[PDB]
Amino acid sequence: ERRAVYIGALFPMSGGWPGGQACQPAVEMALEDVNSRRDILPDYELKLIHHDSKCDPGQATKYLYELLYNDPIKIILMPGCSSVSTLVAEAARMWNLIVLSYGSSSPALSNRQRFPTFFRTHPSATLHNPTRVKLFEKWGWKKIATIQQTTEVFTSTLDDLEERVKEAGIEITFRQSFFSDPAVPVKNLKRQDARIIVGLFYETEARKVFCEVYKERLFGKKYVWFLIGWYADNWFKIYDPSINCTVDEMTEAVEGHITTEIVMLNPANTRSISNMTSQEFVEKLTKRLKRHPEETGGFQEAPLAYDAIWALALALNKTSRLEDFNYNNQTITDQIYRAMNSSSFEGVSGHVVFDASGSRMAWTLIEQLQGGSYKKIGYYDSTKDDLSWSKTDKWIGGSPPADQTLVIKTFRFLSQKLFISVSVLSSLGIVLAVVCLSFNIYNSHVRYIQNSQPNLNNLTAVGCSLALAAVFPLGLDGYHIGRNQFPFVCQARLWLLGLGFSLGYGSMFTKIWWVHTVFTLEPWKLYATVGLLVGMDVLTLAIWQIVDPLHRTIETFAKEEPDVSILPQLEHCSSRKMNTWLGIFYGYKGLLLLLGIFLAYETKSVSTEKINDHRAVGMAIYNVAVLCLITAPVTMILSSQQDAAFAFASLAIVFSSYITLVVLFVPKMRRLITRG
Amino acid sequence: SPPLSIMGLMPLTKEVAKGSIGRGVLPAVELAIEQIRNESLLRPYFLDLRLYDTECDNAKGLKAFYDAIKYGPNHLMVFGGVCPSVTSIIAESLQGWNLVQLSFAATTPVLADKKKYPYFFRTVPSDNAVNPAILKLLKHYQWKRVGTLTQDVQRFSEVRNDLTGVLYGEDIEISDTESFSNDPCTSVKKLKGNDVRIILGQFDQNMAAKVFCCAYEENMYGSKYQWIIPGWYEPSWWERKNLLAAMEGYIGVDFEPLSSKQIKTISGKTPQQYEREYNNKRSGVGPSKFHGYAYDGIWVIAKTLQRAMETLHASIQDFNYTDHTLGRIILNAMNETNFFGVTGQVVFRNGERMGTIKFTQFQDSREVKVGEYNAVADTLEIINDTIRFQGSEPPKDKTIILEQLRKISLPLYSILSALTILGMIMASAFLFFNIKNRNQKLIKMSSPYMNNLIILGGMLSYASIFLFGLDGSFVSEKTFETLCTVRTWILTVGYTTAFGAMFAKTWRVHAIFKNIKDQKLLVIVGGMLLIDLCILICWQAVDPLRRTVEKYSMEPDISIRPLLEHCENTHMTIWLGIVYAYKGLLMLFGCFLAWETRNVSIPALNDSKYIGMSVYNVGIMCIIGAAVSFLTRDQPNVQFCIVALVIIFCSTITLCLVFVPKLITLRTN
Ligand SMILES: *[C@@H]1O[C@H](CO)[C@@H](O)[C@H](O[C@@H]2O[C@H](CO)[C@@H](O)[C@H](O)[C@H]2NC(C)=O)[C@H]1NC(C)=O
Ligand SMILES: *[C@@H]1O[C@H](CO)[C@@H](O[C@@H]2O[C@H](CO)[C@@H](O)[C@H](O)[C@H]2NC(C)=O)[C@H](O)[C@H]1NC(C)=O
Ligand SMILES: C[C@H](NC[C@H](O)CP(=O)(O)Cc1ccccc1)c1ccc(Cl)c(Cl)c1
Ligand SMILES: *[C@@H]1O[C@H](CO)[C@@H](O)[C@H](O)[C@H]1NC(C)=O
Ligand SMILES: *[C@@H]1O[C@H](CO)[C@@H](O)[C@H](O)[C@H]1NC(C)=O
Ligand SMILES: [Mg+2]
Repeated sequence: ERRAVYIGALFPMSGGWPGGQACQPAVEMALEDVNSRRDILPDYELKLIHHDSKCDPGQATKYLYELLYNDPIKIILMPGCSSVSTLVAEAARMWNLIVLSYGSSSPALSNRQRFPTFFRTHPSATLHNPTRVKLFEKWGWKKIATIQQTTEVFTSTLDDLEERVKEAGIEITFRQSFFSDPAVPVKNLKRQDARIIVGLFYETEARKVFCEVYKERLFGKKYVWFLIGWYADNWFKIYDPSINCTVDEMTEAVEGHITTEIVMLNPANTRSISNMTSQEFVEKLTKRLKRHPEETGGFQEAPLAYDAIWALALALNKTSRLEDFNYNNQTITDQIYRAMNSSSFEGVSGHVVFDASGSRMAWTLIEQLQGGSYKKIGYYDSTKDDLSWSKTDKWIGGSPPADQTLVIKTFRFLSQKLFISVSVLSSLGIVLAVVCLSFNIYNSHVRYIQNSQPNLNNLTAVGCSLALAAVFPLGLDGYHIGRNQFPFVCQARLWLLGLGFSLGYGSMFTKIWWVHTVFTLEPWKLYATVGLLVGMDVLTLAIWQIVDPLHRTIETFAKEEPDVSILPQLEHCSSRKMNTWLGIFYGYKGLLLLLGIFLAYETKSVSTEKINDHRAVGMAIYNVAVLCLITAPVTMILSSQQDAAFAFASLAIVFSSYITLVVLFVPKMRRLITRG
Repeated sequence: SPPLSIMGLMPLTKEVAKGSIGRGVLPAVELAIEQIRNESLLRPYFLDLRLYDTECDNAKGLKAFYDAIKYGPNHLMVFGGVCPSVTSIIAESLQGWNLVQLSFAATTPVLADKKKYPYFFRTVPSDNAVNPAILKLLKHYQWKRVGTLTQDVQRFSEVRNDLTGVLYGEDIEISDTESFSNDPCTSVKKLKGNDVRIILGQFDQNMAAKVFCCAYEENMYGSKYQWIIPGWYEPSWWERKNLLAAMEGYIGVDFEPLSSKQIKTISGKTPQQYEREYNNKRSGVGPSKFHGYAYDGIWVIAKTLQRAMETLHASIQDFNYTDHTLGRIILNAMNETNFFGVTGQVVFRNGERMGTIKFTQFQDSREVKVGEYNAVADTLEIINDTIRFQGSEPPKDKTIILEQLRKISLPLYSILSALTILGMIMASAFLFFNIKNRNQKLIKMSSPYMNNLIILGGMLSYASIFLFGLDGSFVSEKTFETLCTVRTWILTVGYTTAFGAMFAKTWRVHAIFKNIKDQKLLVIVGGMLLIDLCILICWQAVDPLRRTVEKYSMEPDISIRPLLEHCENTHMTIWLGIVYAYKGLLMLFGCFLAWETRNVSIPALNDSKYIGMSVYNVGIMCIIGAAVSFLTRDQPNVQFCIVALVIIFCSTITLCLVFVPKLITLRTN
């Protein structure tokens, strides 16, 4: 005779998950197979008492009373669902019992302060997230978005995902919930232009949200959808009278969407403890059903009912002592806890080992949709950071997109050919200036030249030469300069132009001034008049450079297109509040430049000694004023452009210089050469 | 006699913190049972209540229920259940044993789901009965806008999600909604920014102090803010000064433990007698605010048990739990009960009770009751001379907007319009004096008509000042839109003619000094006038200036936002710049000639020096006027007066310096 040992179980057969249609025969077969062999339990037989629960906690407590207060005496309790396991695990503490569930996948049952005697085989739903993040890392993504139907499982899952992703240098953006209105939450995605998406929900939520998607055009080449895998293939080719979209309209919205999954059957064909192969087990239990294994329920979960009742026997063999078990003593249960806590073996589902919180770890699987059919991509074992790719992925753009459109900044420059000729003409100008200065300084003892002021003419030539030179640093930017030697150019421009202009106009004006004055001429007085104007100009320039220096100022205008956006940036050597300085320096000069013209139009015919060239000076002053007046406003209004603001300011200086130096110096040669 | 048994579930130990609720109500049950026995209402049978502890623990609760089902006698009903974790477990497992339950201390809304809990009745109202009272407190006082603060827990969300559902038919509209978990001050700031004065709070004891402190720090309190929050806290929870100043003026809501009305109830007593009986029955056991509901529960259970025993005789000692008919009988019997009790009249609208809510207000020391709202009648009752406000009117959820124009005040407009007549009379006098001596030699030497033109220009300019002032509700809105054009035309012509003449004369002088007469001057003046005439025609024909309104200020009890009007057009910078530049250049040119010809001159023209001085004065006057115009456009009153003074001096000193010598020379000779 063998001393019996009873256990109690609750199997569902209707509701939201009928997983007892196919999990009762498996456990019966396991029991008979383990009782046959005489190497595990020689003098201890096993037997089972089962009840129905319908996966609701209303019947479960009634049956738990019917099963816990009437003889015989039970040892181990096995609940199926996740809504009637919580209850029994909370309650059994007062009866000193063990519970071993084969179908509950809720992250809340992983605590150890409320559930201290709970073990299970079906892993949790916090086992996709490591895969998800280890896959994000592989493809360089740092901005994610998510949405979730309302339920506890999905909420806890997303919380764990956030905790795991906020610890590897990644950030989340958006979290939108709903119950049955997927219209506004999916419409509010385009408002933020989110592209990488993870979706947690059931099948009907899918068949609805995806029609909403197709309407809102949220798919293409820059959109990736992450989903869950236990949906049944062909879940988009099924009639939906509550849906307006069609089959071909939606089959184009669910193209190329990843999906994870958990694996329960050993993909290999290796033998196990019971000397059985997966193929010798599927058919073996399919020969024991009424309907077909595709129309019944809870078929893919039986291996976890088989591979559980074996752990029990394995851990109970060691202890070997059981005919006297009262619900009060708490030492036998502790022994069994220590035995089950040290489990390691191979079964139809693989290597089963229980972690600290009762749950077990397993390998997970990845897939992808390629033309109305799923095609595997790889596995993953979260225990040894392992992986096994296949090189079978696919993309529309030969590569996967990234989180957001990168913006590249471009720089505009001159033509690089309009500068060379204009910088060359300056050399000819300076050559003419030197030639003329030499021709005027060679002869220095003739009365013809002693009459007309030689020093003033030379000063004018020097001023014009400096002005011509100042043209170089005006075009030098970019290709021929960096971010360090930039300020050295602006100072050059300013200190050359603002010096040469005044150093020429001083003479070219003071001569006519003193002439018209005597017309109403000691040489000493004339020098003071010229020196005064230049002395004043330097004061304004130095006070500007002292209390207001110019360093740089970028200008960011419209961003032109080419998934890359280019925004072009300009580079103005400017300062703060330059408008006032420019207005001041332009008006203070326009005054003189508009007065000298009238003074010259006055003394048109007056004749004097040592004032012979007055007409030539008048013509020179006439040209200069018009050119300067026209050029200054145009240049000020064209600060945006880069080519125009160079022509209208480089031609108007060479023209003036040339027409000036070939007017009051040509007749001298034309005469002194023809008259020896 | 044959007993009738009843099951009881409530905490009894002292380690649990809720044991007080199971110890402060037993006296009432003892009284009720004593009375039921004395009165002899169940002739053969009597009651027998049984006590069982749970410790408010899920496991410790099931074991007691089970032990009772096994050892104890054949029970017929369940009575009690204060903690929501274990009663929500027990309420789903009754259709199998065919029992009925009656809770008097569970205030959770979930138990209203009659799909899972069909055999559950209670008396104490739920926490989702406060909103139909808040509604009729808002309506009475004519309020429309609201600000709701939610805490991130399901206890409070269960009612935050029920509030938004009853306001559908009504007109109230939710303006804002802020949620918080630990940091409420960010939400308090986000609310204060929206400028709301109505707050509907839902939070526990400490977060109340937190939010009050951060609101005081945000200055979200005063005679323009109202507080609404729960009122089931404990006294002295504040256990500084500033806090008490931000708290006063808040309204709390709870349920009425014991009615004040005096009427004969079903036990032959009155709420004021039972209060004394109870307060004298318990000596050491502390007070609990739920006894009025236990007392009524006992009586309702007795009444329904009797009404059911009646129908049974027309067809009770051996009731195995497999009796479906008896359970249905009792259930259908309990749905037909209505009487009067210490708490009010008891009725059951699908389990939930229809009871009385009560408001309360805090006045510098504690909360005092105000109004009682009776659900079964939908009538709200208030007491006067006890409620108070910070102001003398019911605050509203908005701010008043005022639009002052800033127009002139007219203490000085009349003065200036009067002073403007001195110039006109002087000009008329001078014109007549010049017209009288049109034959003498003095008048014949100097220019004949240039002076006349100058005087006409002065008078025309004088009109411009009259035109400047009309604005700010002086004339019809359709007039202001037609005066700017005539104003600018008149002022343009007035400045044109006079200076044209004053410049042509100096031109003739300077020309004679270097090397008909009266005709060429007129011709050049006409040309100068033609330029401005063409310019003005072009402008008045292309895009006239329209009246634009500007609003810029915040002066706070209604807020006032002032408004002003500007006669401008979009493209004003180019027009103004061109006109100003053209007039300035001419003035400078004219001024230079006068200085050059200070001493030199030509005979037959004696007014050279004086005209030069006039030119200088006019130039400086116009420059100052133009500068002042751009600087004081915001302030409209000072600009007007200063510009008027400038115009007067400019156009008067000229004449006073030209004609005066030619007049005293005749007066003396
Ligand atoms: C339960 O009691 C309530 C309160 O009187 C009652 O509303 C339920 O049905 C009332 O039943 C009447 C017929 O007996 C019916 O005419 C009446 O319309 C109905 N009440 C309402 C609001 O419609 C009662 N239900 C039962 C006794 O099963
Ligand atoms: C496990 O099963 C295998 C095959 O199912 C057994 O090896 C077979 O064992 C039988 C023993 O009766 C031999 O007659 C066959 O020759 C074997 N077949 C092959 C292909 O090797 C093995 O003995 C079993 N192990 C046990 C029962 O411990
Ligand atoms: C793999 C997973 N295992 C099932 C859990 O074991 C049941 P659960 O209680 O944990 C959550 C639950 C799920 C559905 C309906 C009610 C409840 C699963 C999930 C859904 C389906 Cl459709 C299938 Cl085939 C398989
Ligand atoms: C069961 O226990 C016995 C004795 O400890 C041992 O010999 C046997 O190998 C065990 N069975 C298994 C399957 O480990
Ligand atoms: C058994 O579980 C305890 C905690 O429950 C743990 O400390 C111990 O390491 C486990 N035993 C083994 C062999 O892992
Ligand atoms: Mg699949």
